[PDB]
Amino acid sequence: PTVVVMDVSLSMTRPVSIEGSEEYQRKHLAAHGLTMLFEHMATNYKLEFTALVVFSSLWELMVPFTRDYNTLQEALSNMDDYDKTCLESALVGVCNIVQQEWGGAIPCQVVLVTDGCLNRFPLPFPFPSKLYIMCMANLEELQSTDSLECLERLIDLNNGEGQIFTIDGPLCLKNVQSMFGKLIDLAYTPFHAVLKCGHLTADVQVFPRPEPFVVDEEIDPIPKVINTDLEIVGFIDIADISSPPVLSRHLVLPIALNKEGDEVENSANQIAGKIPNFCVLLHGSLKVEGMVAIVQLGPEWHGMLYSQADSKKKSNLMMSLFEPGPEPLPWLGKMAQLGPISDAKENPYGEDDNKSPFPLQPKNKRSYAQNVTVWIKPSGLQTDVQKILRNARKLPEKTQTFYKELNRLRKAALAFGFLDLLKGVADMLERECTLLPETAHPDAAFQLTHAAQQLKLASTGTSEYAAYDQNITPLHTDFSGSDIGVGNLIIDLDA
Amino acid sequence: EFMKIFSESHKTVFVVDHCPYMAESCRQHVEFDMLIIPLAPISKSLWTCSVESSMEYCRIMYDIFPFKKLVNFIVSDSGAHVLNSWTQEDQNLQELMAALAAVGPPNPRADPECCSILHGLVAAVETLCKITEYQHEARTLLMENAERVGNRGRIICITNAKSDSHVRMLEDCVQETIHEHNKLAANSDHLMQIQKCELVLIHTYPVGEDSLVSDRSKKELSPVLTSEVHSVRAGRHLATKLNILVQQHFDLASTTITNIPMKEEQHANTSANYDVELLHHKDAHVDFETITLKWCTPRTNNIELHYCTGAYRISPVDVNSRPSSCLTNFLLNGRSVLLEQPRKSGSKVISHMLSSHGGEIFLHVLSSSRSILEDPPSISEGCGGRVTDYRITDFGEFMRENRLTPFLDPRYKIDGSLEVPLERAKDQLEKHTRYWPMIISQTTIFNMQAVVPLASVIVKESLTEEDVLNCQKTIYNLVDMERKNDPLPISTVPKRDEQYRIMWNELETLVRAHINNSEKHQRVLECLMACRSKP
Ligand SMILES: [Mg+2]
Repeated sequence: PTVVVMDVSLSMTRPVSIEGSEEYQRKHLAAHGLTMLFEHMATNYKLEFTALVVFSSLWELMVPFTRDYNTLQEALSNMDDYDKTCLESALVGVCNIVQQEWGGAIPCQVVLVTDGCLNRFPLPFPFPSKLYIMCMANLEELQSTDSLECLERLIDLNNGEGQIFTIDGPLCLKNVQSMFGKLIDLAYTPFHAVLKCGHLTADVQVFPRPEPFVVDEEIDPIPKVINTDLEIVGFIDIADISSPPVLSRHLVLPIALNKEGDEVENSANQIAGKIPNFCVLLHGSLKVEGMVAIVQLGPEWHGMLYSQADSKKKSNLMMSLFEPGPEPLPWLGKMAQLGPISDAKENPYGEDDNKSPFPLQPKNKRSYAQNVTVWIKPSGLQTDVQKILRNARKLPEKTQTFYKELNRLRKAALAFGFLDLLKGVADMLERECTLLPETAHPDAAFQLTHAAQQLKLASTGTSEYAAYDQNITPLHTDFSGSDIGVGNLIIDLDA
Repeated sequence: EFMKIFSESHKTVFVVDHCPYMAESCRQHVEFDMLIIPLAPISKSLWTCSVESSMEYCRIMYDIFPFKKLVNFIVSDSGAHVLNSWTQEDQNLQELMAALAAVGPPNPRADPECCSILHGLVAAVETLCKITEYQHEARTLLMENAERVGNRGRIICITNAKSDSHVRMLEDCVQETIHEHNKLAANSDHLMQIQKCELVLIHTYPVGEDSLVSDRSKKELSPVLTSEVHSVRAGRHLATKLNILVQQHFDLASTTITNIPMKEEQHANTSANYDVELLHHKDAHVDFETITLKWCTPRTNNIELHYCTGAYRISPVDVNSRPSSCLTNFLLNGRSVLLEQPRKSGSKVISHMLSSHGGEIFLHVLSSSRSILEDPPSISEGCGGRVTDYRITDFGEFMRENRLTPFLDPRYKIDGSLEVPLERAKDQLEKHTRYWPMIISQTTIFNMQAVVPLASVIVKESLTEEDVLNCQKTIYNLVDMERKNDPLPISTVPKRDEQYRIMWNELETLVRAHINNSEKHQRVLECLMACRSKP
């Protein structure tokens, strides 16, 4: 986005030429320069949002962020007589305006039009920003009053992000046009690329123009720009890409070019509309198939093309850029090792297209995907205790989990050096054996005391079952013949 | 010199005291018997408290940072024992639990000659000078064009100190040891000097006593060494301290997911709302001391592809608690859950998503703000948008047939030559698009079921003997169709004589596009040329 900050103070009513070379006041060349900017936007950068703020004693937002460059254009003739109400710095207003719409991660350009006449300070802007100052005063005038050094400080406070534009010469219309022309070339020229899928190609614009990325000012300082040949290398199902983190998102839109590289009117998009275009084919298929197209942005840099996923909005073709590098998404693995199905032994996606090779899993399990023992909270000890008891009662049906739970508590107790716990459990177990009901399978008592005895021998530490590897086994007894509140919690998908 | 990921986080050294005094009781009783005469409430050794707190710190770190954040765990009694190394392989909690079990609890009735925490403090300073694998990799890549890779570490020491005087002697011993050993690391090629070290001295003592050690704020002892001192009771206070410390050492924030509706499957009135607290890198809250995000109940008609500006691994605070284990396994079983940032604004704000990927749970940062790409131009108003007959479903099959799949090695042989998987994918797209008309009215053969057996294999780089037969059989059938004068789909989207001439010309165009692939391709064309009708 762009916020135009337009000075409507009295000084701007001064003539551009006391010699009468031209009749304009400063505000008139300012509006002429902005008209040039809005006209360029309206035809070569249509998707850009622009707001218009005016300021003198006070400031006011006159036009909220819009793509309607007519309303922005019409605002220029009516901006001196617009009621300003707000009483902070207009640059404070710019900050509030920008984040209130786009948040604080979106690059905004702030175009300050003025003659220069001379809590958290607003600069540097809290979002990625350029501050472009269009001086409606010439260099000799700015120098003659130290106003030039103030303006130059603003760029310094915005960490040199932005530029002062000045005229060293007569403040006339040709020179102001030349000046806004330089701003246009610097900050509003579309980014043109070629979208390729093998031999299928389309000339496209990538909007907004992606910002040049720097990885690590020490380890890799060269700014990265995406290749202009956007080569599709393969397709991946939306469910496998699984909402990856990306640097930024862009519309990818076809453009009608001429022999001279000329984007070509009330009749030109008519004949362009009847020429089949690979963007439309790709976009439509991507939506219908629910897929993304993986695209190479440069050596070891990839991204994806896809269609709008909310079905209630307009859709068109979009591109997100991944973080540069050889493995941005763990679950896909290294991009360069993604290959064609034809080269695989079996079809990874299944004979009935019901499987997927994705996601890859990490080499080692995280702790929530794997049993871990944590006894800092007394709740966490009790639950491991009640777990061992719940199964101790259900013997011999559950000797497996009984002895799995039991050996877990044994191993953790030896790791932590919590040997008192071993005697304590062993005592609970032998109480259970005592308290057993006379309907119990006879094997329950043999296992409970054998467990309670082996657990106390591990308290001894005296290299018995005290060894970490030495698990407690059930007795091989030859019997030949015939959760309430402490169970798992589940997710209540009602209400 | 610089630190990138080679800050102090890279190398953390634990030094826990294993001297006989550590066997004393923290005196914080534990109730291991919930519901006759309950058993005697037991208590942990100061040693056990220290090993618990340090292992939980290591769990949280290992979840949030499974790579490039390393730990050496050292126990000190009469000597130092380093239970693992810097290698990422040796960064395994389970192997540590085994090592700790093998050193065992301190012997109260032992008199190990010349035992003190100082043995391990030296060992800490020594291993900080051994190169990690990532350090060794960066030196070998940065060449002598740098080899200014930073080497900074942290030493966390849990002990029972005697007095404030005693603690200061330890600082000075570390201070001199870093100074003397750095000289060795200098004239050593296999060792790196310590450019900065942070020392955390944690004095822990049983509940009920008044510590003889007082907290001392961070102090710069050395150009290399900074040092701080905490007094904290053993048990839950020591545990809380290392939880605060893990968040500070690794730039973590806390998020509690609120209002998770849960219940017990074997109950009725069990329906209830629960809260779970997660740790992750602080960057997850940049767009926005715990941040609350409200659970949003999943609608099965949800968006499949979300715009995500970042994804951060999590570790649950209470990993074995019942409500966290519920949230965790829900995610692990494939479900995703959207999170709302509470605002009395009214406009509900979905700021985050929780999703597991191959068993690893990420917190995805979503977009709450208006999109600069909103209201895009209409496809119909742009280039080619007045074209009605795009081969969309045919091209979707193209996509399904060119889905990517991960291969294990960086390369694999094809014709005795090693190829890059993604290169071979890109090459296949080239072959599949040498002849691929985008719209129905521009093709005859791709509207014909009879041509599929040929068109679907002729683009391969070699043909099986079965592939060849099906190619000839397709051609033979087209001769039969022409003889029966079957109508062909060249229609609006003339003379049948012309229909077939056109159809054959297009089939020849397709085949000729591939005769350089293989000699069998060449023979398919000879068959076509011989069986088709020529003007
Ligand atoms: Mg003024």
